Amino acid sequence: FRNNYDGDTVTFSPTGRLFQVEYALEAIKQGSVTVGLRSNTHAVLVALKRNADELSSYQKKIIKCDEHMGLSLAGLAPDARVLSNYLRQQCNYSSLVFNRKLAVERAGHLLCDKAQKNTQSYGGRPYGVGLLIIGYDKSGAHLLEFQPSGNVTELYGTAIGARSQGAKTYLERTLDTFIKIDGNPDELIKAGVEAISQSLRDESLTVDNLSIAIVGKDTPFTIYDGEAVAKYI
Amino acid sequence: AGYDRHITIFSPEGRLYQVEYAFKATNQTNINSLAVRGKDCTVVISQKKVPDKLLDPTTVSYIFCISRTIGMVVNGPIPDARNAALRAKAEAAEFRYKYGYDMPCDVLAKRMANLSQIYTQRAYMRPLGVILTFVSVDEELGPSIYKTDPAGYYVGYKATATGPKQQEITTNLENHFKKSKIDHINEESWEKVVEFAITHMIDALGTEFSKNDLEVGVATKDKFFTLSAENIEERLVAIAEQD
Amino acid sequence: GTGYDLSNSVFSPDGRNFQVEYAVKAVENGTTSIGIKCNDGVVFAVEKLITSKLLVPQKNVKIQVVDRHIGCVYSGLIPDGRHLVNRGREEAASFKKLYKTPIPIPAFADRLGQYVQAHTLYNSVRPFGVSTIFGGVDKNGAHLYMLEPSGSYWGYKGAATGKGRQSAKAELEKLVDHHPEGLSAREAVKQAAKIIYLAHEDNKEKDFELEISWCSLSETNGLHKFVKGDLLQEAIDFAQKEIN
Amino acid sequence: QFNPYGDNGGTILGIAGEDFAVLAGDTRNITDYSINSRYEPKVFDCGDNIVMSANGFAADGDALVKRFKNSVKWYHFDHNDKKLSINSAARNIQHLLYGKRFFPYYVHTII
Amino acid sequence: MTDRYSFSLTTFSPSGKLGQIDYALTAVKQGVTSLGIKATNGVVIATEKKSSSPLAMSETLSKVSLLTPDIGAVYSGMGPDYRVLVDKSRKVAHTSYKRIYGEYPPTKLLVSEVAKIMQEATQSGGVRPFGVSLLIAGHDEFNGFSLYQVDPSGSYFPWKATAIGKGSVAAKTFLEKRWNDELELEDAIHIALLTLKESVEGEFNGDTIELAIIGDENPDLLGYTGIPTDKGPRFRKLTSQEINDRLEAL
Amino acid sequence: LKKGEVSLGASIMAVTFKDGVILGADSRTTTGAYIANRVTDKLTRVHDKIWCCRSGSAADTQAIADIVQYHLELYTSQYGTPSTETAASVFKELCYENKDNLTAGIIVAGYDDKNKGEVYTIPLGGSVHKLPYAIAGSGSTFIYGYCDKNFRENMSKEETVDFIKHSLSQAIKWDGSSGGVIRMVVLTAAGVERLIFYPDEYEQL
Amino acid sequence: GYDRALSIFSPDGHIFQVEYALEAVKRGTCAVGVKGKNCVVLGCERRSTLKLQDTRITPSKVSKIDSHVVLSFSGLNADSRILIEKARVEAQSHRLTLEDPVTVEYLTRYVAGVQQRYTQSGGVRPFGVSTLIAGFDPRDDEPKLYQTEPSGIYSSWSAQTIGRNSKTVREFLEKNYDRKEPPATVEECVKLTVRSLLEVVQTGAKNIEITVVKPDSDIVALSSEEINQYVTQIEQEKQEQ
Amino acid sequence: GSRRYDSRTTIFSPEGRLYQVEYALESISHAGTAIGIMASDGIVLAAERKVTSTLLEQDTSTEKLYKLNDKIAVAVAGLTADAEILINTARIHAQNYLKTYNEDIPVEILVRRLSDIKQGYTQHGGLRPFGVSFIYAGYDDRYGYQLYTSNPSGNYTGWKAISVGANTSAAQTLLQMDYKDDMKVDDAIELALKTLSKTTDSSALTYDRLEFATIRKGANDGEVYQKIFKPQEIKDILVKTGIT
Amino acid sequence: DRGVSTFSPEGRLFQVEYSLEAIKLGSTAIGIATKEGVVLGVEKRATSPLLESDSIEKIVEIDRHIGCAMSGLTADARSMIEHARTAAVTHNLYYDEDINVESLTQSVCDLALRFGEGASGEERLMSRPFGVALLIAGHDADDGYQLFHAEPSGTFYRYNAKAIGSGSEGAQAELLNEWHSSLTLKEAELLVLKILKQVMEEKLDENNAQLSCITKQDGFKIYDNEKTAELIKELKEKEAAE
Ligand SMILES: [Mg+2]
Ligand SMILES: [Mg+2]
Ligand SMILES: [Mg+2]
Ligand SMILES: [Mg+2]
Ligand SMILES: [Mg+2]
Repeated sequence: FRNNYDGDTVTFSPTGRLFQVEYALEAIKQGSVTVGLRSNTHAVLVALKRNADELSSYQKKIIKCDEHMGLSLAGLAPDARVLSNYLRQQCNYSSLVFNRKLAVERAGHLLCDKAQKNTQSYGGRPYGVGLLIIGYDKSGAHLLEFQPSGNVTELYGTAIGARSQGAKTYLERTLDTFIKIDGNPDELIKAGVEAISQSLRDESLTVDNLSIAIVGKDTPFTIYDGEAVAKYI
Repeated sequence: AGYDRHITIFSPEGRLYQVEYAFKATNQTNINSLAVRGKDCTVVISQKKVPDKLLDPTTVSYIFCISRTIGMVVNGPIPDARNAALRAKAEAAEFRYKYGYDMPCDVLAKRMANLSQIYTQRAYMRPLGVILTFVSVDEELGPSIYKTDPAGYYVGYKATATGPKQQEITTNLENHFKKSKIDHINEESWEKVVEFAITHMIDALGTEFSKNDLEVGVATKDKFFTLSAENIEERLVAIAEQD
Repeated sequence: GTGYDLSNSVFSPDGRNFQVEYAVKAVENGTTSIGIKCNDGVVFAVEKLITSKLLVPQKNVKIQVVDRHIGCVYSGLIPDGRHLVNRGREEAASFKKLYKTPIPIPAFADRLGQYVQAHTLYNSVRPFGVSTIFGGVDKNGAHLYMLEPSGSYWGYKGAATGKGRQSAKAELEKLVDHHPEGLSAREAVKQAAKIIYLAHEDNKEKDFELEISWCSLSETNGLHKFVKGDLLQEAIDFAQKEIN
Repeated sequence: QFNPYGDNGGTILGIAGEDFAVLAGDTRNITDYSINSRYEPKVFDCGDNIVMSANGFAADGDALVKRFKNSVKWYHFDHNDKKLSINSAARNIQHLLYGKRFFPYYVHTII
Repeated sequence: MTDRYSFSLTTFSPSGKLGQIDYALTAVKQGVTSLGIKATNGVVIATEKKSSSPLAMSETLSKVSLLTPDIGAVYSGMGPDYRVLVDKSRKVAHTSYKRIYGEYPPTKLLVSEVAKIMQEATQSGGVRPFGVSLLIAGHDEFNGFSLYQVDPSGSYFPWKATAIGKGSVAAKTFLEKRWNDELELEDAIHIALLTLKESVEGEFNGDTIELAIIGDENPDLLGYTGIPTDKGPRFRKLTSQEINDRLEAL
Repeated sequence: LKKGEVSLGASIMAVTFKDGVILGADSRTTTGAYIANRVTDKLTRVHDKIWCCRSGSAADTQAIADIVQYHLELYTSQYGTPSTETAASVFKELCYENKDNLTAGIIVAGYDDKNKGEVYTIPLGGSVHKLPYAIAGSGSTFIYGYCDKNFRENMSKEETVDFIKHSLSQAIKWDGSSGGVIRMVVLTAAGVERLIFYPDEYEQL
Repeated sequence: GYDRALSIFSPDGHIFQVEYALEAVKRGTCAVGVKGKNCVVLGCERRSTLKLQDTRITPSKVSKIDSHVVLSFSGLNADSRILIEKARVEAQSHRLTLEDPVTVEYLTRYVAGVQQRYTQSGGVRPFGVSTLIAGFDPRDDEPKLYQTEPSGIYSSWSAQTIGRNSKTVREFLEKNYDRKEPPATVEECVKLTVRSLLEVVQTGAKNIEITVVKPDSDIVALSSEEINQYVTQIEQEKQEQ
Repeated sequence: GSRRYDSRTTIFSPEGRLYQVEYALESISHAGTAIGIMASDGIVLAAERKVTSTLLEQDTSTEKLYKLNDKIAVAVAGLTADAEILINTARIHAQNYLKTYNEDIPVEILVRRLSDIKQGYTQHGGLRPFGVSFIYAGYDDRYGYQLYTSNPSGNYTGWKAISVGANTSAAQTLLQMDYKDDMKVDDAIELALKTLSKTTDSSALTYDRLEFATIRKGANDGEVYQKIFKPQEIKDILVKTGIT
Repeated sequence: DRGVSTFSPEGRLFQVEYSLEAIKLGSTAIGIATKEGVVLGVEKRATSPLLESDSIEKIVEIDRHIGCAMSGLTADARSMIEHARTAAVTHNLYYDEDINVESLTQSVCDLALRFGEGASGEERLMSRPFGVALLIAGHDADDGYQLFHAEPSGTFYRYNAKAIGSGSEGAQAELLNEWHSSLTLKEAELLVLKILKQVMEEKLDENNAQLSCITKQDGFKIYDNEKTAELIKELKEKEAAE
């Protein structure tokens, strides 16, 4: 059955499935949770960072791609580095050549196409990381969810990673409320933390644990780590 | 070792199964065609079957105008058929640019057959599952029919048929030529050859045809063209008088 | 023996390319999308599934334009479709660059066809997991086409693909039988919306979003434009009307 | 024959104080005997408390400044938002300039 | 995409056998019979035209091909493979010899060049061997007349007479009895016709047989007069009628 | 223009009229003051009803026309009959993209049923200009005045043949690099007509 | 074009191709090297599967990489040639650019580096060779001896052996070589080496070849007879008891 | 993918042996025996022909003994065609060296280079090895008469007398028996022939089944003469020695 | 067979996980980070007594301010060290400053997943992942003393103390309990020595273990045998108390 149809991404199963891609989607599921949500003025990324032992640092989950866009990752970190680098370059080219800030919708489109190439050719392997992209462009605030299959979706809020489904429900409930947190960055963040705290189980989010990022109207993409997330627990 | 049936390498019996399986694919469309040569023309008839009522009938064809002079009828899946048509059109144009004269039907066939031979020898390339019947009225050879297949074989014919019911058509034509003793239909107008063709296809397949059930290509000196539904009907209406 | 379905370009004993056939299965598991050819244009419509309330309404556009006169919609693996459209765009540009005139629809179709077929020729590539409905207006009329994973394509009067393909084709056959004169783009837009709503029953467990676009010589100037605003709501209403 | 270079005039001046530094430059841009602009900024804030001017052939000047500002952007990316110090900015610019040693940027730059 | 088959498809099996070469030789065994006989003043190569239908025009398919004006080839095996080997042989005759030395190559060397093409199909990446064995007959100033056989492995050997294909064992036997070193070309054509008659199942005549010789220079086939050093091609395909005339003197 | 290569000199023009378009040209080629060929055909067919008048380098224009003829034959096989605008574009692409090594001033004229007759002039740089009529070649300088004074849109065949005939005779009169016979190619719905006028006729007009 | 990963990790963390390369070494003739106070001696056994050889020409088992460094090996003879040639080129390239010949550690690190590259590059298999590289650094007098293996791992040894039965003779050296009084003479260094080989070769004069390398490019291969004189004197410090 | 069809010709077996090389050596053991014997005044190369007949042209033949230089020749055991590929590269290397140094190429240099090519097919590239073993007989000013041998692995060694192909163990035993360091060529000829006669798998050793060559430095000259025996000469030398 | 960059049904790259297993068979290496320096110690583990132990290089200088220890298939690290050194020097050339330790680390980790057979994305030629882990320790002005553990998976973590190699599960457990924000360089050296002493098969002496440290003032220095013997002695005594 399987070892016949899951050895390469270039092989479709009898039911039309791409197993290597589906296995990639699984690495994401074993990654730490990260939430994204936005109002009409700001977009926030909140991420629970994970460690290896109690003697190590907590691996970063948020990456700035340009002053108006960034993302949180879940899954294989080396891959997020590879894809955020591409996004950094694509953002840079737009500015350099057209003196234009790359639109989030376009960033999403670009990410999808980069991921797809890795699912139709032999020898390759799908990317094994998921990303939540938030940004503030000419059409306002945006949150996008990217999955290694190449599917990128624009949302109001979301979460990915292990137990992501909890926060995904909180957001799905709190929608009417957070979509209106305009002009109040701290509140949006608090909604994001509330959301992320619904996918906890192991411990409580501490100062070495949480990572938040916000971007919006008069706020360049900025990463708050440790010291500065104290006021949100 | 057992993968000798997946790529083009010899089986212990010296057979190339992928080539053989390519020959079975040519029959997947359930369309038959035949070609006959006149005194100064060459006609190819091919069945036209449009199942889905949602299709635009004007786009369903397995007959291609390769060059101003060469026409080609394909028996095989449309995507492989079109892959071949495109290459043939490119080969024909390039030949004219490089050599200063129009590429002969027989030379185009040899070229397309040589390309096919390659897919037979190189493991990365799969054979195309199609049979190509090239027709024209050559400036040196006269009316011509050259047919190439997945094994890279090609030869010229007095007339020929291709498709699931190839044998019935072939035996019919064979009988006509043993009876008349010549290598061509002895009619002056391509219209009568077209009629001869349709008649023999009907006699052979035991089936009656309407105008939307046939597809016809004719090759005459300096041009190859396809008949319209209405031109075919005029052929049909002319045949319903001998029978 | 067996194993004829593990590598793309391999011919089975009965002449089939199994990998292409499994690709079709990925297309059948996809959303329904259609195309309706009219008296002077084409209308494309597609069903967009609302995985949740978190999706921003009207933003995840699925229908795509090629050049300025071709519309493309597909069912199956969305990314593969985007890949095919990116190639379509490169090919349309190449054509315009060398010949000045925008690419004729029959020419464009074959361009897509040869590329897709190319992906059934080697074991180092996987076939496209999408069926694409596309077309637009050119020098001599409107044209609608549907392209399968095998690279096979033909012209259509109406076309449907995806999970609800059968209801759609059913409804599509009704339109072609009752209106042989042709259909106005306005009616086709309405009818497309209908057909998608009806087709939507083949996936009645999730709420949906309708997307329509058209290219018409009289309503859009032979250019592709999405159906937005008044026009779109009128078609949605007409749809929720003829359902009961 | 096509001459890839031009001379847009201008004069710039940088003076280092004890706890400050100034970089000034006139604002006129010229071509032979004509004035192209009476106000075309030639001194720029590159971020990180570094000002720069690449005076001479303006196209080359615009290009170098564009490249350096970008170098600063990537320095932050590649080195956890670390501040690019003036001595580092300097060595970096030497590399940008010498990169085109055989088709020079016809500019005299000062940061 | 891309030919990622950069590995050999023919490899040694535990018994020291080169599988694909043995299988190609089997393909050659199921092919129509072809033979060649070398006389004192000529060589004859012959084969049967196994037309796969009566609607086909057998003349448009030449199994006996001219490689150079003094060298001809015939085969047994897969026809398309032979056709491409002929193109390549005619070309190499020019690229590796005429364009360098201003003269056509001697038989053995042209033979050696075809053989190399076949050997490489036996080791290069991603290809299967050629399923044909060829009999190449030719003449050249310093070596006189010669007949060579080239196998799918690329091995070639010179023969006085030989036969390849379907009934090659029986035919090689008929040839061993009839052959002697005092035969004039007409006698070899004769023995060739006899040997072939036994391998041929049905109708045996000038339209179902293909014979060619490498003999005296044929000035009437040169196409021009005036230059005395080039006296004409030694290769000549016998016409349908020339064969019949000889069949009646059986 | 390369040292010593054959030059077309020429007096060529293409004029659109009611029924379609007519191309005209002289027939002289030169290598210095020697007339290498006194009866050349500068009216070249790139498609059934799309022709061009060649001027500049003989080699360059032949090479280019040979390639356009090929591109149009392949276009035709795949997409049907090409427009004159498309033929002009293919010509332009080659002339523009290789401007450093070619000396070709080409006038493309063609007939279509939807568009009637069309004229496109592709001068030395590779730019394309669609005009009612166009003149080129070294002999053209001399008839700028005459042509601008006498051309009228929608003339008849008879009138157009006359206009082209008078213009080129003047061009041939003054330009040493122009001479021979006056060839014309008439392109209309009816077909393609080839005309030729000898010295004895045009010289005294 | 051929780039298939031939050396890859298997479930337990082993790279078979490299491990199998070692097995090829285990089948090659034994090579031993032991160092004195002012010399290094390399001993090798002669493949006795077939005999009727022309000793004059046959590729010697010990090879000069430069005037002052030699390499011996155990494994695939053909593979050794590739390593040896690369080493000799790098030796001349070092003289040309640094104006001083290679140290023995440098040459070793180079050969070992090549060996490793063949363990994680596409389309190639590892070298089925282990080497003993010995000599003296320029203008220095301390003897050097290193050993490299298919994995590309390398290190220095007071004495070491590789090849078939090396486990056995390694045991002989482990309890007969004392770093307090390393063979203080060419003569006693050679004796110890032969002794070790005698514990494996099985009474054979011509069966052992010894190469002695001293400081300042003085490298000599003892003759069949010079060695026999040793085996004899050795069968005495065994028969008198 | 394509990995599926790769036989992996350059891998080690669990015992550290090269599969393809071991299998190529097996093929070689079925080829006619080739023997080389080195004397004080010349070298002898004798070989038994495989796949013969009454009709084969022995006069115009050469399938086992080939001239690489006027001073170097090889005897081949294995696939003739693979051998010709290598032989030609050796012929070119010999001429490259002559051009570069204006001196004939020393025998071992030619031998080493050829072996290195064989070795390459052994460690990289993914192609099957050459199924050939060579016996090289040659002369040069540094070492005089030499005889070497190389096999699919690319290992080469030197000998006073050696054989390759079928029945090597038997032939080597006989050679090691009657061979004496001070042999004369006339004596070597006899031994080579005697040895083949006792190891042949066929009835009797007849001229038509042999190829014979000697490289002698005829004292009444100076240049080394390579003589490839002609059929009648092999018949003649076969009588004098006593095999009839 | 099955590809080299294939994912497992759990979402783990096969070759990387197996790589991690080869690392569990290597000598132990331990690094401890204090506020006066970072100590790196390694178990030499000679395969026989005739081996001259000083030629076992498992602790290497990357730059004056960065050093590293290795564990696993040590030959695999040679190309990694070459890269790290070139990256640091190159950074100095381009920027006239010392490369940050994180940056040096990240640069090394970028090599990690650059393996495969034509893996559509970029050009990564290396038939397999690395089979060695590294402990990179150093000092830079912005983040002071740092110790990093770089794995073949490309991920690297910063650690206050870390053990890798065969005795890692045990050793890491000891480190977890003995490390505190106020250790001294001398205390660190002692711990490394103690813990190495515990997990090693052989009895730890100055010839089968190696210590090193990196300080802001003196940079990366590999402790010569004499300095370590004294420290080992100082250990025998401190342990023999209670
Ligand atoms: Mg193939
Ligand atoms: Mg394939
Ligand atoms: Mg369908
Ligand atoms: Mg700095
Ligand atoms: Mg004049």
